[PDB]
Amino acid sequence: SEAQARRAVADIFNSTLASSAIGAAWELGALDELRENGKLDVSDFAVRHDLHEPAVVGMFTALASVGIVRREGATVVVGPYFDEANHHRSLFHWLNQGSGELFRRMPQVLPNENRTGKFYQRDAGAISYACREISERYFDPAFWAAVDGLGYTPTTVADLGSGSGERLIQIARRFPGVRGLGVDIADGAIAMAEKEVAAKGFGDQISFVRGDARTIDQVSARGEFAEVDLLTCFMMGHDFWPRENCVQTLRKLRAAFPNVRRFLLGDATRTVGIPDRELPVFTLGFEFGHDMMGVYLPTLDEWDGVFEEGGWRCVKKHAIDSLSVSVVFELE
Amino acid sequence: SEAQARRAVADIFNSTLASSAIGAAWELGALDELRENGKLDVSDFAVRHDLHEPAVVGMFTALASVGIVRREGATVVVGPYFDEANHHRSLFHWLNQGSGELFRRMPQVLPNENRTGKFYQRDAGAISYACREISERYFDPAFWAAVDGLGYTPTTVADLGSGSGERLIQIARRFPGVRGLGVDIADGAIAMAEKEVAAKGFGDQISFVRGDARTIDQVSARGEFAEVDLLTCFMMGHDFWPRENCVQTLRKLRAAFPNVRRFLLGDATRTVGIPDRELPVFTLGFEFGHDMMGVYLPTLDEWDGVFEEGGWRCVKKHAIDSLSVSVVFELE
Ligand SMILES: O=C(O)C(=O)Cc1ccc(O)cc1
Ligand SMILES: O=C(O)C(=O)Cc1ccc(O)cc1
Ligand SMILES: O=C(O)[C@H](O)Cc1ccc(O)cc1
Ligand SMILES: O=C(O)[C@H](O)Cc1ccc(O)cc1
Ligand SMILES: [Ca+2]
Ligand SMILES: [Ca+2]
Ligand SMILES: [Ca+2]
Ligand SMILES: [Ca+2]
Ligand SMILES: [Ca+2]
Ligand SMILES: [Ca+2]
Ligand SMILES: [Ca+2]
Ligand SMILES: [Ca+2]
Ligand SMILES: [Ca+2]
Ligand SMILES: [Fe+3]
Ligand SMILES: [Fe+3]
Repeated sequence: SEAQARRAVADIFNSTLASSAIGAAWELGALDELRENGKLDVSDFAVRHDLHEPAVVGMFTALASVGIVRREGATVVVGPYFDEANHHRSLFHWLNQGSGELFRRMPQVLPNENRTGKFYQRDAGAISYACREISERYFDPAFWAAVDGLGYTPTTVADLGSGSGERLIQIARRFPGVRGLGVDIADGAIAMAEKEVAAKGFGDQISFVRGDARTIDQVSARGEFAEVDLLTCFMMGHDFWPRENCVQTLRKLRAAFPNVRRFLLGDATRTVGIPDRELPVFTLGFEFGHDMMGVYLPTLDEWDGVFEEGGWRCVKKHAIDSLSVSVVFELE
Repeated sequence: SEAQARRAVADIFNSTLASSAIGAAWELGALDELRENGKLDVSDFAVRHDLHEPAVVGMFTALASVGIVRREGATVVVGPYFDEANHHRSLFHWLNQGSGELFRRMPQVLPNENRTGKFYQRDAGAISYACREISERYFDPAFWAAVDGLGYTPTTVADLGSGSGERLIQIARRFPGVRGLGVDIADGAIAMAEKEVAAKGFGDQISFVRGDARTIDQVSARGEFAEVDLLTCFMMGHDFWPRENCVQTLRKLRAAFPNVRRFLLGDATRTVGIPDRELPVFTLGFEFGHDMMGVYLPTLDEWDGVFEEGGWRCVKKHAIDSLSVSVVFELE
């Protein structure tokens, strides 16, 4: 009936603002406060954080509009969907705060004659803020299970796409005096990681180099690569694709890190045959987004069928619970 | 249950993409082809509009993910929620294509520390694009009803926030002997109005001037102002507020258009006391967006209470269906 349609459309409209508020509420500290305390006071929160209170009221209202919170007086309370939304909060951030400009510009991005040069913008800073927690909450457990079953003690580890440095820091903690090499394409990340490494006492163990897995052989730290016996690479596998570029990069990595014994490669992958009305969280946004950026996403099976050609043998594999279909390969 | 919360949060995620896809689908022709024919061929559609098909498949998938269309092989077919979504497409467009940058930047915008200068940004062309259908779809019935019941035939009409100039062209169509007079703030919104009026052939009838109602005493082509016997102002009244400013701006219009007989004033207002889970479409976005923008938004009762002090007398009032709580006042 028409009343059902009004309601469902209104919900779509309001989910939009709830969606954008989920990641905002996270960044601003609201969700955390709500998880500990079950309850908060809007004004008191606004004063403490020094936020424009009429906008704060809207934020929670947006969240309340779809049952993530409940409002009673000037009090906001966790609602029936608080845990699900909060569990997945960094995905909403990725979607909105990170990638909001891409989806906004849909009528501009879809036309073929616009799809040349740099044809879309995203907030690089926002993306790395969400990708941090995305790595931690979704990929880490499997990353550690892979490390748990290496069958040897690494002496030198390289991490492709090292971001903030935290993965190499945790590795140094696991294996006290291991050396670390982080490869990152971004100068901001490098400086940040050098600072954070230094901050935690590892300046002497962990160093960073500017670069891309895809041109890893042109990198001037190349002579340090012979020492590396563990290789890691999370959340950028798909950017090695198309398939023939992937084969090339994998071979380049094989040759440049000849003494690597295990290479842990983690990423999300493209799903097949999920029906339109049962699509889980993230999946459509991840997939639709990369199609909008004209970036191909392999499936699990496509990864499976590229390793040997790329010069690697896959010896273990771990599914992620649950971020579309995501996986950690162990290669050798 | 845990399964229900999973499904709900996924729908909130997917509704974000669907929401954005509604305004995109409209701008790109898909909603119109769908409403005409009930179905379309995604490949043909992609070909006809020269669009990147995989991203087009993404848009229709977003829209299907929440019941707006159904995908059937290569065909997209209207869904149960289509009539309602299509009806409000310009509201979704406003939220996303128009105002997406505001809501995206929620964590940068809410902190008082960053609320100086030009601290948010929206897509002015996208906004005016939607606002043309908002006007025509939600305000026109009332607007023409008001005009049908004036008790006089206007000789010269002044439209504040003339936008495209389309309001004035219709007036001209209706009253061939009439003198149009657009007053917009944008020197280049004038331009595409002037050349467009001209291009359709109303150039001796409708002329245009830069100006802002709020500072209407300071305008530089007042030649025609004493001749204006009908004044219109749509979708911008709330910009006159807070109250004292509104009193002043109303007085200033009174003194500047001293032979105006009726002043038609149309706007959306702030609702009161609607339960968080029964919010209808648009309301939260209008209200939350303006709070985020630092823009005062009056209730129906606040408007009611201000006109006499503003030097006007409210003789008629029209409810709109249903753009939240929207109204058209007739003042003399
Ligand atoms: O932003 C992009 O292009 C990404 O691909 C980020 C990404 C990669 C893998 C994930 O599991 C989640 C996010
Ligand atoms: O974008 C804004 O600030 C608006 O105020 C637009 C607007 C104003 C009134 C309406 O009834 C619908 C949209
Ligand atoms: O083909 C695959 O399944 C993966 O690429 C990695 C893999 C392959 C074979 C195994 O026995 C375990 C893991
Ligand atoms: O006070 C109001 O409701 C409005 O200002 C307009 C109005 C006021 C009195 C009337 O008799 C009819 C309309
Ligand atoms: Ca409290
Ligand atoms: Ca509950
Ligand atoms: Ca951006
Ligand atoms: Ca396989
Ligand atoms: Ca067809
Ligand atoms: Ca913008
Ligand atoms: Ca006439
Ligand atoms: Ca006052
Ligand atoms: Ca409704
Ligand atoms: Fe990517
Ligand atoms: Fe406004």
